[PDB]
Amino acid sequence: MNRHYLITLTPMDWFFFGGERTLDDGKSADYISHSNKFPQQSALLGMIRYQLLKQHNLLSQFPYTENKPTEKEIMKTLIGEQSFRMTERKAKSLGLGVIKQISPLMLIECKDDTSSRSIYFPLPLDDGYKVSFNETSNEDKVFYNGIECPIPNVYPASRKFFDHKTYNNYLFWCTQGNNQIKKLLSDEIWISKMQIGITKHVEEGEDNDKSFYKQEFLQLKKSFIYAFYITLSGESELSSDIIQLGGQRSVFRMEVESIEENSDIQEKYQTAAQFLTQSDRLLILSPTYVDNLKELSALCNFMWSDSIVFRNIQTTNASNFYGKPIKSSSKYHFLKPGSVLYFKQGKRKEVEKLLMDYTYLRLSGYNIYI
Amino acid sequence: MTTRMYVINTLSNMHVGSGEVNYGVIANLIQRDSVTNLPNINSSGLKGAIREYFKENEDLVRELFGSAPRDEKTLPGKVRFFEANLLSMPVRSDKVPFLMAISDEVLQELITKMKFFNCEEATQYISHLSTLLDNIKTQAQGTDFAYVFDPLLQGAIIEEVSIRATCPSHIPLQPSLKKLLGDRLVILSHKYFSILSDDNHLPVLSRNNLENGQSANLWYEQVLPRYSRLYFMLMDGNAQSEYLKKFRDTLCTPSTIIQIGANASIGYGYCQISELSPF
Amino acid sequence: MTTRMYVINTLSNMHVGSGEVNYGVIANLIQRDSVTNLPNINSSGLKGAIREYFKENEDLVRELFGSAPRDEKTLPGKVRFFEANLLSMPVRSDKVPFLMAISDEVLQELITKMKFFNCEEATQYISHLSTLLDNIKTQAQGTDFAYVFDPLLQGAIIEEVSIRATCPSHIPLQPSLKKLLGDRLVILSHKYFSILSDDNHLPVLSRNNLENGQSANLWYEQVLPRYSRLYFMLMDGNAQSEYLKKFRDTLCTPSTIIQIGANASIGYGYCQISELSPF
Amino acid sequence: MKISKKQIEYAIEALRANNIITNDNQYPKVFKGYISSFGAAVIQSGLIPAIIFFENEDNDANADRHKIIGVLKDIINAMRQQYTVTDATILVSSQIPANYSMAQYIIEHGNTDQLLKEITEAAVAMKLALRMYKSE
Repeated sequence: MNRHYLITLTPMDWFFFGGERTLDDGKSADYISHSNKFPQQSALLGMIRYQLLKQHNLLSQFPYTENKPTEKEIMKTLIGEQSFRMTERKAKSLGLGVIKQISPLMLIECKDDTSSRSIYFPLPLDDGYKVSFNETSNEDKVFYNGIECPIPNVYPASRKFFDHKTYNNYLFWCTQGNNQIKKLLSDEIWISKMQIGITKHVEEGEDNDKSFYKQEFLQLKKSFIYAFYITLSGESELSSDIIQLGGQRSVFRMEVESIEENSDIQEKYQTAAQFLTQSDRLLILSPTYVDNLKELSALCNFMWSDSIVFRNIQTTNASNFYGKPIKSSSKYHFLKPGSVLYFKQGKRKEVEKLLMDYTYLRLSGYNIYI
Repeated sequence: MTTRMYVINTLSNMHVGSGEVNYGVIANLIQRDSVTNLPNINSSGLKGAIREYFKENEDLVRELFGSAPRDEKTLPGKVRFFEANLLSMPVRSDKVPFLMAISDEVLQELITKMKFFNCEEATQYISHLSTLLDNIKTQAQGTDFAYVFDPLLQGAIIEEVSIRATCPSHIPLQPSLKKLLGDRLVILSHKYFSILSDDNHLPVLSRNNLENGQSANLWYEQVLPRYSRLYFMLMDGNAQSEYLKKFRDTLCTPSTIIQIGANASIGYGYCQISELSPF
Repeated sequence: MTTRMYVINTLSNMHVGSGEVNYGVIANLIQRDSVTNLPNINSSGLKGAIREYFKENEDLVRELFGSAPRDEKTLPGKVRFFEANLLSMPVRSDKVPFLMAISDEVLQELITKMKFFNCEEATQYISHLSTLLDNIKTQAQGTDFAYVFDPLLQGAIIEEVSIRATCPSHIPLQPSLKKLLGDRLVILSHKYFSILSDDNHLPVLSRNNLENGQSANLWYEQVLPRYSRLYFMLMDGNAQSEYLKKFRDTLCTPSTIIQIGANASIGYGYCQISELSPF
Repeated sequence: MKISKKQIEYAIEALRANNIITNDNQYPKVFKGYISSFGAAVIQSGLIPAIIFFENEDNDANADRHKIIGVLKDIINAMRQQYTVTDATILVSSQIPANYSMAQYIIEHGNTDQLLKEITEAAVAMKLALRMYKSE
C-alpha cells in the first residue's frame, strides 16, 4: 500500500530555472541567462531524491568517495539507479525506488485562512474563440505541411473572424470561478529581475577575460506557491526542511501535507482542471512529448499548440556530482501547457492512446491532459 | 544554527553598482529592491565581500563559499547568503547631528521575514517588536507619526520632510531593540522614509578626471549615507562546526571591517557585521 | 599599523566644489558631510590631490594610488583614503584673533571613529577624550555651553553666535589634546557649532570677470576658513613597506604642502598633513 | 535648491498681480537687479534688514522697488496654502495678512527659520520666473 503527500514550495528569495542557454556554454553569447517560469519535473525528482537521502544521511562529501556494498542497495531501494532518463520513456514503471507518482507542478494561490487553494492553470489557446470546423462541402481544405486538414474557422465566441493582432490567450493564466474563468496576466504572477555579475579580479596578473554575466531571476508573487503530489512506498517520512530546486542556489520552503491513502493523485489534478474541459478539445495541461508529431497531426483537425524545450541532467548513483554535469543526450520538444488538439469525428480514444503510451512520462508528471 | 540575522552597520558611504541603464543625471546609481524601491545589497555582493575578507583562509573559503571561478573542482558553497535590506538610515536633524530612521513598514517586513525564516533566538524579538508595533499603531491612530524614545530627543526636526518627532511616554523600548535598530532612533511612516531614501534625497557626489589641469571627464555618483544599518539572513547549512565557529567569531570580532561596495581605495563601503543577540 | 589618523591643517582658504546647482546667491558651494552636514573633503579629492603631489615619483603612485586613468593595464590602488571630516574650525573672537571651535558631537564622532577603526594611538586618545567629554557633560548639565581651557580666554566672544565662553576650572586639557584639537580651543554645543558652520555663516567671497574694464559676470564663492583642521583615516593594504615609509615621510614632512580643491592658481586649499602623535 | 515648478507658477501669478509685468509681457529693467540683489542682501545682511530695505517706499529708486516685497508675500502665502496639515508638520500654514507689512510679520512672529527658507526659495523663484518676460 502507498502513502501520498502534498508538497508545497514557497520561494524564500529570487529563483532561476535554466533554459537551453546557460552562462558558461560553449556557444557565442554566454553571458545572458533567462529563467524559465517553471522547473522541469526532473528537477522535482532530483529534489525529492536529494531530500530523501538527506533524511537518511547518504551523500557524497568531497573527494569522490566510493560507497560500500550496503549504501549501494540502500540507495537502490531509496532512489534507484538513474535520474529522469528520457530514453526509457516507454517503461511501464517509475525507474525510481520509494517514489511512484509525481503530479505536474501546480501554481497555487494561498491568500488567507485555511480557506482553499486556488489552482492556477494556463489559458487554453481558444479561450473566447469558437472554432467552426469543416462544413462538409468537399471544398476549401488546407495542407499542414502534409495531408488534408479541414480549414479551421475561429470566431470571437461572443460576425468577424480571428484577428491575430488582438490574440493574447498565451499571456494569461486561469483558475476556477463561480461559473466564469478568472484570468490573471503572466506578468502579475511573476516578477523578472536582471542581475549584473562580475569577478572583482583584484590580484596582480589575472586575465580579465570573462568577468561579466547577466542573470535573470524570477520572483513569485507573495500569495503564490508551487505544489505537487507525491506517492511514496515503503514509507520514508518526507520531512519539512529547506530544499534546492535548481538555479544559482534556489531555496524553497518544503511543507509536507498528508492526504488520504485511498486516492490517486492523477484524478485529483484532473478534478482541479475539470473547469476547462470541452468535448471537442484536448487541453494540454503538462508538456506533452510525441515521437512523431506527424501521426498526431493526422489524428486532428487542428493543433493550436506551442513548442517547449527539454534537456535533463543525467546522473547515476555512482556519479561524480562534483564535476561537469552530463546533460541529456537529446533536447526534446514538448507541447506547451495550454495547447489544444482539435480531433476529428471520433478518434479521440486513438489520440488518448497515442498520448498515454509513454508511461514513464505520465508517471513523472508529463503528458497530462483533460 | 540554521538561520541567523546579521546587521551590517556601515562605517563609510556605500556605493553598490546597480549596473542598469541610466535615464537621468546621476551616471552611477546604487542598488534598490525591485518591489519596495528601498536600498539593498545583492547576496552576490555580500558573498563576494566576505569571501574577499576571508581569502587568506583557503580552507574556510572553500568550506563556506565554495570553489573559485575558473577552478575545475566545482565545489558548491555550504553557506547561503540572503539579500541585505535597509533597516535603519541616518537622517539629518537639528537637536542632534543625525537620527536613526526606521519606518513602520520596514519593522513589519522585519517581523514577517523573521517569522518566515525562523531566525535563531527570534521568538522574543518578534514578540517584543510586535508589542512595539501595536503600541505605535495605537498611539498613531492612522495619522502620520514621528516617534522618538529619548525625552531629550523630543521635538527633533527631520529637515528633509519637515516633521517634528514626538515622544510617546507610554511605549517601552527594550535595550536589545536599541542595540538592533540603532541609537537615537526615530520611527516614522513609510511615506516619509521613501522620500528620505529616494534618488533626490540620498547623497549625490560629483567626480572629476583631470589631465594637466584639463577636465577629461565628468560624472556623478550616488552613495548610501554612512552609519546606515542593513540586515541580511545567513542560512548556515549543516557544515563543519570549526569553520562555522571561526567565521562567526571573526565576523563578530570588533576588530573586523568588511568592504562591500565599489570605491575601495577612496574608502567606500566599509562595514562591521554583527549577528543577532539573545532577547 | 594599518589605520592611522592624519590631521589636515589648512594654510589657505579651501574650496572643494560640490557640483550642485544652487540657483541662489552662492552658485559655488563647498562639499559637506553626508550625515552630519559638516564641511568635508571627499576621499576622491584627497586621493587626487595627494596623487598629484606625488606625480613625479611614478613608481610610488603606481604602487600606492594605482594605475593612471589612461593605461593599458589596470592596477588597483593599495592605500585606502577616507573622507576628511571637519575637526575644528576658526571662529572670530575679540580677546584673540580667532578660536578653535569644536562641538561635543564632533568629539563624540571622533571617539566613535577611533573606536571603530582603531587608529595607531587610539587607546590613550579615546580614554582622555572620553574623560573630557564626561567632564563637559557633568559641568554643562544639559544646557548650552561654551568652554575654554585657558583662564586668559574666559569671556571670549564668538562673533557669529553672540555668546561668551566660560572657563570650567574642573576640566583639564591634556597637551596632546591641545596639539590635536588646536590651540585656543573652545568647546560648545551642537547648536552653536551648527550655526557657526551653516551656509549663512561660512565665509562667502564675491568675484567677477572684467572685460576691458566692464564686468562680464558675477558669482559668489563660499570657502572653508584658513587654519581649519580636518581628520581622515589612512588604511594601507598589502602596500610595500619601502614605498609606504617614503609616502609617510614625504607626507608628514613640514616642508610638504598639498593643494586640495579648486582655485589653485589663487592659492586656495594649501594644507599640511601630520600623523596622530603618540600620547 | 532645485527649481520648484509650483513656486515658479506662484511667482508668475504674483508678478502679474503686483503690477510688475505689463499687459505686453514686459517689465521695468531695474527689477532684474532688485530680484538679484535681494538674495545677497538677505544672506550677507540679515533677513530683517534686507526686507526693510526692499519694503521701503521712500526710496530714490528708478521704479517701485516695494512691489517685489508684495510679490514675495504673495508667493509665500501661496506656499502656505497647499501645506499638508498634520500634527507632526513643522510648517505654519497661516497666511500673512495684507494689512501687515512683511517686516512686521517676521518681527511679531519670531520663528524666522521657516520664514527665511520660504523667503529664499520665493526669491529664487522670482529670479527664475522674471526671465520669461522682456527686459525693457
